[PDB]
Amino acid sequence: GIVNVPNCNTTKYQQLARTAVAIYNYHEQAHLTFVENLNCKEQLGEGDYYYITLAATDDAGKKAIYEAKIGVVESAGWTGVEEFKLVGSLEH
Repeated sequence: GIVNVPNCNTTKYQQLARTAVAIYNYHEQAHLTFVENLNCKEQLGEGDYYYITLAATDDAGKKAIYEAKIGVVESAGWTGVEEFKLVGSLEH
């Protein structure tokens, strides 16, 4: 459901762009100044997130707990892992 945003220089999308610029400026120690938006597309309400704690054994047979955060956008068939962390050992 990606749709073209017809007017992209309203306060809502200017705010989004300025927030993105601020985040980039913080990470990259840059000094960008937002000017204006050129095009904008939006896809609303289609992002699903799953937080799964699972057990898994490794090549040596040792078992452990993992936490995974998974994003799914069904319309695009997209499934992506955003986090996959080892949490704790399940061996006595």
